[PDB]
Amino acid sequence: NVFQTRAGCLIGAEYVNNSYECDIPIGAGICASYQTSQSIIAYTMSLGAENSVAYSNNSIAIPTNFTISVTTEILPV
Amino acid sequence: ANQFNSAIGKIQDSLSSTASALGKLQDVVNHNAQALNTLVKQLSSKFGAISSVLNDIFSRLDPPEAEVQIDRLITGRLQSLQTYVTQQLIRAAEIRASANLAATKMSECVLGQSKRVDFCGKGYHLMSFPQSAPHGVVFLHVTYVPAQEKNFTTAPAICHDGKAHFPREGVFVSNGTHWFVTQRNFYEPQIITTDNTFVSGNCDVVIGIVNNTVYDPLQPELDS
Amino acid sequence: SMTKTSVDCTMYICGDSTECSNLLLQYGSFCTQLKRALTGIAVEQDKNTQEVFAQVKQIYKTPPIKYFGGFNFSQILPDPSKPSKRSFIEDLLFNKVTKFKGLTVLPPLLTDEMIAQYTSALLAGTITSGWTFGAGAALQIPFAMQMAYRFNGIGVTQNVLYENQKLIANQFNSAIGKIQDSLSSTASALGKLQDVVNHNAQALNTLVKQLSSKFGAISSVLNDIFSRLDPPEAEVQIDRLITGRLQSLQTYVTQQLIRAAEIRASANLAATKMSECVLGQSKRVDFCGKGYHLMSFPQSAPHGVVFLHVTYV
Repeated sequence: NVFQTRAGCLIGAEYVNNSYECDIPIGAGICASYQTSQSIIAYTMSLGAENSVAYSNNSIAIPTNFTISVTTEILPV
Repeated sequence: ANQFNSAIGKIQDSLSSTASALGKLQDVVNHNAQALNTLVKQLSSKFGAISSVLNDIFSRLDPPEAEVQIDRLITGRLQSLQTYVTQQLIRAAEIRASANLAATKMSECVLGQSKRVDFCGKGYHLMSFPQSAPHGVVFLHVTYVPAQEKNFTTAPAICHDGKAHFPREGVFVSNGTHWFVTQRNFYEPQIITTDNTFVSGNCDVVIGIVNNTVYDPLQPELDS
Repeated sequence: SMTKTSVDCTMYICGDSTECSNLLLQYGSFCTQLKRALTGIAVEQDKNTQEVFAQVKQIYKTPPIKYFGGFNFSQILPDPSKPSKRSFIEDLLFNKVTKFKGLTVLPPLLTDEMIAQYTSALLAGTITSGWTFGAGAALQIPFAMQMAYRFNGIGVTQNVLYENQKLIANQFNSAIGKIQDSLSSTASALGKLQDVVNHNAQALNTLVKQLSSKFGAISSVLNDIFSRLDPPEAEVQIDRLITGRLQSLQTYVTQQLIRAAEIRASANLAATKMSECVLGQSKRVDFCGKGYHLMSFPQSAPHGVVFLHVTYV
């Protein structure tokens, strides 16, 4: 019901060991989210998925396929 | 034509549902909505005077007693304008810094091909489609993204007659039996020819050189 | 990024007396919007760390067997033996950059340990995966085939790389050792980041020294006005002290908005050079460094970023 952060004392949240993309930031690595009998949890932020690529001298990787995607950027004028 | 025509319809289904993608243009309006409601709420503040109404000062008091209290109310309304107009000079400097960023992407990305990474959109740039927006502009970036991956066996050079054969444009790949010449973006296996290879140096000074036979097209054309 | 601050209206303007808190209801919304203007700085300071330091959402790691091109890359790679993950250069970068009156310091969101895991992920994508890590999924390109196609953008063929490859390791490892000796001896190269500490320190030392000044009033103490002077004469002398401290507060919020605009254009220059020089190859002159461009190495820095450019002279 209470947790100590580096920013200060946080009361009313539950510390979990799961790490994923959060919504409401707090600070010093601690971030808050509301998910499901429902409460507000606080945890340490995720950097994305783990990928370790292979390395050797003799192995190259050539892509055989392509996918054309459309992205949208909005700049005010 | 199957991949591109489905990709434009995913933009139309996203903008009809999610309204927060256009919320950068909604922060242009909502900062101006708090700015025009700033000066309305300053008129109800008393500014140290007894009443904020100027008809309740000069007609309720002596003319030596009014001009102290009127000049407090004018100077409090001058400082409310000095917070407003200084805020409008700072927030329009972020608009004109983004207007030079928007005019660069209308010049470089839309009118021609640009080689830049994470400027004209993520991946290899093809073309850009501008669309009009209230108080802004909406860009549609057509990009080239590779998908599937396959691991191949490489080597920097091919030793044949004692001279090292370097690739001109392409890479050297192998399926485990024969050595092929493909490209970095795609897999198109080709026959190794003298026009696709470049001859410089010997085979001793190249680290990782392998032995294969470079096919000469002139050698079947001698007797034919 | 800069130092995120927050100013309390109650403790700074008033001397903890009951007369000063009752007179702020007539003044109203003066310090309400100035706290909202410093809140909108502190949102945009966290957005500068998201655009610059993390270009991609995918984390790449170093393989445990290290032989890369006959080169020593161990100065830019982090140390697994230490509990804090830092490289050999970033140990020198962190150490050269150097009471509560109602002013507090907001802590940053992204910690400096998580900045170095954005640093070691994008250095792993540059060495192992080539230039394709930011433009798509990560391929596997060997390191002898990376620099042959990075010479082809500036007009150099593959004859130079494969014959002279033992002579590149005498040139490249001696040039990166002069960068490590120069940053350890002198702190003046990091002095652009030291001014970001120093301009925020002179702004906080401006605001705390305006309490001792009289601002036209007889006494600067609110308890000395109420316990001595008449209450018709107290409302003149207290309201000169409220108005003069709000003019120092109007000076402090406006100068931080100018420094937020100067740090926005430097971070947009920094997020351009992460997207151009680090994640790709540019043909430009004096953008990715002087001369021809080969590759760029980002490093972690307090309140900023340190670029290591590899140039062809």
